[PDB]
Amino acid sequence: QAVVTQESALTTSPGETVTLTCRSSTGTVTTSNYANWVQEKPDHLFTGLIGATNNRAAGVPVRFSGSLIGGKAALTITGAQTEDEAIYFCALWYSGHWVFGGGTKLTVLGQPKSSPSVTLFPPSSEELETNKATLVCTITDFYPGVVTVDWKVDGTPVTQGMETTNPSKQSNNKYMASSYLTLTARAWERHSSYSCQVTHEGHTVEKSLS
Amino acid sequence: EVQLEESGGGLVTPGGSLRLSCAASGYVFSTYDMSWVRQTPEKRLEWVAFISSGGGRTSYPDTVKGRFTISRDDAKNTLYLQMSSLQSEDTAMYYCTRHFYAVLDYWGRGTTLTVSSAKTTPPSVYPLAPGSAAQTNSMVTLGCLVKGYFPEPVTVTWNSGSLSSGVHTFPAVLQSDLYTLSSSVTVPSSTWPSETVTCNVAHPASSTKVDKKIVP
Repeated sequence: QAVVTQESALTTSPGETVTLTCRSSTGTVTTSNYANWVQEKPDHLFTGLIGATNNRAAGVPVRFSGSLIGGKAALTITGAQTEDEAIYFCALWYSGHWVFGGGTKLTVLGQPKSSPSVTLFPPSSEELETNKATLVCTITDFYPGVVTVDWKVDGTPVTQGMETTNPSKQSNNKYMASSYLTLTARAWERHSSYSCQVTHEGHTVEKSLS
Repeated sequence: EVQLEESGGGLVTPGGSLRLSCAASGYVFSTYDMSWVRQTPEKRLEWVAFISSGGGRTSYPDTVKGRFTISRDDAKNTLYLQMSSLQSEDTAMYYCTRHFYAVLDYWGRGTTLTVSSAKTTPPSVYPLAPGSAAQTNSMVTLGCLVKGYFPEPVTVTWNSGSLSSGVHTFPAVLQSDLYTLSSSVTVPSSTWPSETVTCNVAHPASSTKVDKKIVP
């Protein structure tokens, strides 16, 4: 069946107007897809904003509206506010089946952009006894909440053995994330330089160890 | 106010059966169509079942057709999802929602389903020390690597709750059927290593506690 796609992430300022789009692989969204828009707020809290393309539910502020634009369904937030920083999912009706898009992470700047503080840790001697070596790269205090992490071992890009968590919101409303490089203790011993590189808002912060 | 409360999830093994419940209140349950939707650990939403007012039409995505059966008991204001042949791809938070004139407006709080063959396993705890002495400045960051446990959760404290500012405990990752997570704390450089810093890791399902001292 259909593949529904949405922007991954978007940033706006409060008082501004933003539009989120939702496309079907099938060709063109129409009125018979009854496009819905659902909001996801921190702590898995879901609220239906719009259904049947442009019918707003009761209680949803008037700044949310829906429409069809260029063959796509769209959500417009006229005058985005600070509490609008959330994930917005799209859902398209196809003959009795709902198909949801991957969600758009919307950021509404409620504070100054803040760069990740990165720390890279070497595997501990106790773990080396089990013949495994975990490198840990902790990334905190960044805003907005979207980062990109790349690893290098002896200057070569790493393509497997790495796992990074999805950014999670801190108590000061900045985000934090973690990344892991999992080697065998032999491998660790055979390489000499290890790098964790974090890309945030076009700037790269890199931590390394020999 | 409209209220939807799902329940019945927990830990099950692949191949097993389970029935979830969605208890409605505050509106006339029988008038509206309903759906179950789930949210996967990767954070994607998947619609999984639908039933109409009257219960005469039901529909399901192909991934669960033949395994899941949705039903409703209007006398009790409750929506059911009967699940059989569970697979690890069913691991998700399940939510019921009502169709209020084509708007999916109210959603329950959700109920957690974990489909896994893993056995209960305490974590091993490894110290994360700075090591390379060419630090940054006057604050030092330490950590605990909590590896290989199952199932969630684990709770981490520093110096039995004495140390609470600057602690970051990261969401877990699933590596090889077991979870791994980390926690870190930033402390003034005059503190450590002169004074002791320990991470206290509790794993309730195994009734296990590990206290790990962080040494340079």
